[PDB]
Amino acid sequence: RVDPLVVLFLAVGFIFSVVALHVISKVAGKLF
Amino acid sequence: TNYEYDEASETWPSFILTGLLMVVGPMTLLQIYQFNEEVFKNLNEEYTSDEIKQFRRKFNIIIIVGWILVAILLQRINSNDAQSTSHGIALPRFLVDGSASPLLVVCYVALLGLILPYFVSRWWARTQSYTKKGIHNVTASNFVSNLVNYKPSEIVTTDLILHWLSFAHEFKQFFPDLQPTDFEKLLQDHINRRDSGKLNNAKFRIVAKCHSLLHGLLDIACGFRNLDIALGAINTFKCIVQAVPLTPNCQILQLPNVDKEHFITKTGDIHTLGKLFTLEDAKIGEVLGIKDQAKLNETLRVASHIPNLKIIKADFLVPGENQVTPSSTPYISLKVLVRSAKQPLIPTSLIPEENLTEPQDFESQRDPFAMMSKQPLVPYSFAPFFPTKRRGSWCCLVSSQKDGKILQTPIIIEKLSYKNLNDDKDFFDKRKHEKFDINDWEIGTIKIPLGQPAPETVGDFFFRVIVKSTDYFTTDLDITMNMKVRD
Amino acid sequence: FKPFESFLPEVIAPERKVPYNQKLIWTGVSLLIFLILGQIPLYGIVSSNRGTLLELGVSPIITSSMIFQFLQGTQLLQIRPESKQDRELFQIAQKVCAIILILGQALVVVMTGNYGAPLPICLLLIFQLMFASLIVMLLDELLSKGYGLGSGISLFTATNIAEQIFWRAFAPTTVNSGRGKEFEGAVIAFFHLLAVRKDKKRALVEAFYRTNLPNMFQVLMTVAIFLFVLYLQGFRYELPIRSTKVRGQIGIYPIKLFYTSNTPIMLQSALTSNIFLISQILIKTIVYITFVLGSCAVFSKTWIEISGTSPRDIAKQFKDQGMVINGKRETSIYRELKKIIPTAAAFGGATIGALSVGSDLLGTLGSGASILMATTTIYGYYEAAAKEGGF
Amino acid sequence: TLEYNANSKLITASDAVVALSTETNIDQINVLTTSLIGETNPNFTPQPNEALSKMIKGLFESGMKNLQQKKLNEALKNVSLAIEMAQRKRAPWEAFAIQLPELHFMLRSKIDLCLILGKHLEALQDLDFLLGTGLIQPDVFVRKADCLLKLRQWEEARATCERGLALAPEDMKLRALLIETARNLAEYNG
Amino acid sequence: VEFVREGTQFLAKCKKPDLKEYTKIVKAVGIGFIAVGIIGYAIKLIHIPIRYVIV
Amino acid sequence: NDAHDLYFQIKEMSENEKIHEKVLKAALLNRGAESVRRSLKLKELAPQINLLYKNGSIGEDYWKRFETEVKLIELEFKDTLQEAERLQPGWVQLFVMVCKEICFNQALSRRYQSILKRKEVCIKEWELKINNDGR
Repeated sequence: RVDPLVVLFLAVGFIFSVVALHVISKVAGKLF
Repeated sequence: TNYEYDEASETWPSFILTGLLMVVGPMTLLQIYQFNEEVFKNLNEEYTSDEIKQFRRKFNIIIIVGWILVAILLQRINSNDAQSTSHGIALPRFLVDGSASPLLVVCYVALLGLILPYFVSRWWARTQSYTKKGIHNVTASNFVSNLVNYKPSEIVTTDLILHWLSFAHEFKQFFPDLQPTDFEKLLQDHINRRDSGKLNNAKFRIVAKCHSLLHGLLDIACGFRNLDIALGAINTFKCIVQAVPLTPNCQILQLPNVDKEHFITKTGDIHTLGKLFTLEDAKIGEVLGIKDQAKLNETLRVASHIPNLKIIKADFLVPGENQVTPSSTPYISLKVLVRSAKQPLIPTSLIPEENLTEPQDFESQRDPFAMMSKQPLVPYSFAPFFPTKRRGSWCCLVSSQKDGKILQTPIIIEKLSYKNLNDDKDFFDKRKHEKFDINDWEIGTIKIPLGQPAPETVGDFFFRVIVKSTDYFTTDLDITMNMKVRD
Repeated sequence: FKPFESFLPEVIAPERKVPYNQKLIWTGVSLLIFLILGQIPLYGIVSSNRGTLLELGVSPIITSSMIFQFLQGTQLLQIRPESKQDRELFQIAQKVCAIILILGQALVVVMTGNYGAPLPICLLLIFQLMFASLIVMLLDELLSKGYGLGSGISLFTATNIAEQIFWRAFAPTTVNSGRGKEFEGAVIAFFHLLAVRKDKKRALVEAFYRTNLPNMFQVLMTVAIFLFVLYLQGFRYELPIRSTKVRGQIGIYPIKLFYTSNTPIMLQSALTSNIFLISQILIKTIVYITFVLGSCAVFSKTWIEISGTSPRDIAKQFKDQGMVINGKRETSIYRELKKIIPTAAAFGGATIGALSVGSDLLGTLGSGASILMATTTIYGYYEAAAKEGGF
Repeated sequence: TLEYNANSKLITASDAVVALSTETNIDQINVLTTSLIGETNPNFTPQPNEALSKMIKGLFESGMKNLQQKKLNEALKNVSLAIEMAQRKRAPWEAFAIQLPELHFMLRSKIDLCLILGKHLEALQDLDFLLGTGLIQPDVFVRKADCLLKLRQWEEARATCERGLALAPEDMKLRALLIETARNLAEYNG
Repeated sequence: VEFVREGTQFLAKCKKPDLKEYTKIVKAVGIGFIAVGIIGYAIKLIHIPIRYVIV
Repeated sequence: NDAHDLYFQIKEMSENEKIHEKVLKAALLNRGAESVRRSLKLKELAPQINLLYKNGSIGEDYWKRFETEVKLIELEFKDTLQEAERLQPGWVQLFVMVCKEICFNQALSRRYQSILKRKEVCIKEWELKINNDGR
């Protein structure tokens, strides 16, 4: 029932969280 | 990190060089690549307004840039002099790990994660907001309601329809300042050619969009089966075009220059371009009251070049076969002519009819409308008081007599030919057969489908079909016909 | 359970006819999601679509689809082509079995890959892969639901192969040995040599005769065969049909050369794969060329009707549609079709075989199979656009 | 809003800018309450007063006698009073079997008598109204076309005589009207 | 001996496209194809260093 | 386009100001009549509007509004029935009969009055200048 806009929004939110967590763990290892 | 990133700075630039030279190439080659007879494009400035000019006009090098970059980088790399495997990339390492690396990464993530979603969301919202014909959903809604709750008790009037067109929500977007309560009066003062307040620019944009607005409403009211409504819409469209209120003599008020009140008082019987041409050249201008050779010539020319129609062999067809049959899909055919109240009453006999009846080239015999779509468009109109330069336009629409209600989408036709009007053939007058090009008169073919198919029963069922000329109070055409199911 | 209860995330249907522009834009964004997901590293990896966030790719939906295709070619579940609940349960089972695959092969890869639990972070990663595949699934749901163009999976395949071509042709990867740096981007090294060295004619013809990696000659042959096969598209044997039930209804039935749509190459490839691989695990030029000739001949003349479009098949279908041949005899259809169908079929097969072997001989930058697959995909897209009216 | 009469027990709202549905419902509930008090019976019946109907019919016979005097104006007056008093004095649930039959009885006598009396604009209006009601009949179309041409306008007459022609081209009166409008439009142009 | 001759006598009756139509079809399809291709190409390219740095 | 609010007005007025029970009876007839009339018109229009929707000049939003409007007028008509039966025991049976009866009569009277506006418009545009005598 989800609208396509909502599809995109949730997908990009997911991948954004993913890459943020990647680089922020890179930081949590290097500078933290 | 199985990859190198060429901090040596003598590897990449050739990359971006070619990766963009192949982009610029096609632009270069594509740039270095380097039917009808219009009448009024040269003229209409004779009767425009300066403010209209101002408004209509007030509302390829990156190739060379890239080529300069080509030169720069070529000279640069040339000035530069210069088991074993390697995973070499182009970009200089400093972009990889340098202090600009957080910059690059946050730039990229901003770019996708926001530029994209925001942009596509805005785009999709603004698209989905419209309809499939350029009209905005709220306006559509309002017209549909306005019509359905409209008790047909009242009778349409140009004032009523304009009152409906007060609620252009797209207008209200672009002019958040004022009220449709005013927009009505603005329209009215406009349609009377009289000046508005400070809002000349406003009313200009108004009529500009009013064109498409009116087309949309014509559509939906028609699909809603109120002929009177549709016919009124078309009348009012001619009205907005020629900036005149609907009047039973406006057939002559669509002229460029008329003594309005004087001529009204002096003569009122004359409502036909024919009656105009009927009298004498000196005499017609005498009646008009302009007394100028130039103005009279302009008016005679323009009135000579406003179209008119006349039925010739209006009937039905069915592709492949030749006989109407129960539960079939016919289509209207009528190969008509264009006149200007100067070449009347040409006998149907006086065409061999060989040049008229359709050929049978099979695929064409299956795909109609190709032969007509071959023809050119319609030239520009003349409307002084409309802002832009606009082609003509024809509307054809259908009417069953069992109810009088329209029975399909109304059909626009704007592929035509007016060459039967040029002064080259002016020799034929109203004041018979002497050196005439019998086979230079085109025969404007009109072929109009019928959405709802034929009936299942058998009989001589009757229709009425009408072609109304937009932009012109000229001799529009209104006919009946019928169809005999045979089986 | 032939019916079931709907506690799944389903996609909204296209409320109305959606126009060309928006359809295309949807394809654009959907492909973009596909690509970005295809080029993103994961979280749990320390060692060397390979190894990507979508290493598995679209295998779950691929299976579910072809699984049900085979099972209904056997006609196991006795599907009734009358209701809407039929297709409903159809796709329902598709997605549910898909989900089970997701979970299963997920925990599989967890154990198999030498990652090692050291421990809940592995659960987090398995969640990530699950959700990625689920995204791709519902994405193709919207695409082939009507907003897209149809078979977003064939679309994706067309991408991967075309993308692969351009990457091999233009990519900025270089190795160095003996003669300095050499980029594997064909045009890259081409213009590089063009710039840095003298003896202009010698350098041109020498990179031309690049005995080792893709040539200017190579890419030129690629674009050549490309526009040529595209030209071969079209070539449609029309035929005039005339309705009999609803009179006046005329039409043209076209018979495109690739009536089978490249399936012969899939089949011959499958067979050679079964043969040579298992053989070596557990001039002949004329031989192999005439072999591909015969293989496409037979695979056409069978796939024709094991698909379900035979002369007799299409003839009974025409009786269902009440459609005579215009200009000829009523029951003469079946004879004329028996004439036309298998001829054009085997000929399309021979042609595609010739194209494939010419590709492999010229060593052009990509698999002829992939080439024709993508070209037919986007060509069908065009044909939709045209038969309807496109901007 | 209301500033109403409780003496005669008649409702009314304010006297200012007012929308249509307002006055509609006002007059409706008014005549409904007058109906209830003229009934004085909680159980009504969709049957009307045959006595009142017979008084109306006697008024109509008096109008026919007034025509018998070869006096047309007073006849028009009497039968117009008949129209009005019948439009008023019958409930919105009386005999459907007589309402529109007698309606068209009246209206046809009206249109013919007024046509011969001379006035024709109101005649045209009666014809447009009855057409809306849906009494497509050759005689109806004869009257409408006569009236339209007598009012000197051509396109709409062509259209309406066409719509009439879609049912019975076999007569000759309408075809004569068609030759009339044909020469008339030919002269209009020329 | 017979198959190819008869089948080509057939094939000459399949109304291939012609110059203008071919230009149309290329201008549409090949352009769409180059489009999708370059999309994937550039995106994977620019993702290379992203892949490096995100880690 | 509503008067249901007007009947709420009259009922909450009758709550304290007592004109006559028959006045509220009559207004109840009026509201029920408009209810059944809008029901009839929407019912007959359903295919035409659905067709306009399919052809797609309307969007989606108005279609949503129309389906909900149908649901509303349905349930509100049922509520009119329940309120009528609460009011009186035997005024639902012949009630909807005379409801459609009054419906047709009021449409008749509406159009019968419309002739005034009609002739005003016609004389205004055509400037015929009718005489007190036949002209």
